[PDB]
Amino acid sequence: GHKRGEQLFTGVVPILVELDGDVNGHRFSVRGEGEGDATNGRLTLRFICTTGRLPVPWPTLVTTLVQCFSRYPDHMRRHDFFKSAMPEGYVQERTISFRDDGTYRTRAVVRFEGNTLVNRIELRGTNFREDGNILGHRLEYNYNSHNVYITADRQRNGIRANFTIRHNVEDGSVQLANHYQQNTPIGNGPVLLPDDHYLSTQTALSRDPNERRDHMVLLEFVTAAGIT
Ligand SMILES: [Cu+2]
Repeated sequence: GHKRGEQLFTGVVPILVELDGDVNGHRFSVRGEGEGDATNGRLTLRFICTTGRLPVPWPTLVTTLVQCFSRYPDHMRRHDFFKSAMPEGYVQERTISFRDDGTYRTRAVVRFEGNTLVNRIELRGTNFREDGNILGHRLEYNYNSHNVYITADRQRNGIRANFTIRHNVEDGSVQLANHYQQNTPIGNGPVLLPDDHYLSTQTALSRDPNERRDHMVLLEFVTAAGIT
């Protein structure tokens, strides 16, 4: 499926993100729109909290809110699981453990709906501290560069990823978010299962001065590396 998969991403692809979330019994929804340019490994997205203020810091949802837009160099094309699963797409599941705080469990469907790449997510957050960094909104509105370590999950016919996000805290400390990720294709067609490699992920967060709703503007650059 990789030949057709690659062809789906050679241009600029519209993106829709829909997240329904419940954190410590606080229900919220996020809607995101923008576009992806996999050739350049570039995402540009605008996210709105449609339900009110986000009950958690925007930066904590970045990983949850489309690794099919990663730039896989030609010499790594046989290691691109994400595109090879398209258009039928994949299920992306995570446990995100915040050190000394609560846990997110996420399930997402990532697939084409017509010419749009859609990320539809359910998130459940449990055991957050009422006056921790997360529910207290003491995380800086910024984002560090990270490596996403990818390994094949042959039994699942998919991939696993492990990485730790470092969230800057307003007091100059760091909040760690331990990410456990698994991806499973939805379709029956063949997918590429990769050799061990990583996604070099860079994220810039900004605000829209014209927007009254709680929101996040995101630019992301993602390149596959670690195979010579
Ligand atoms: Cu293929």
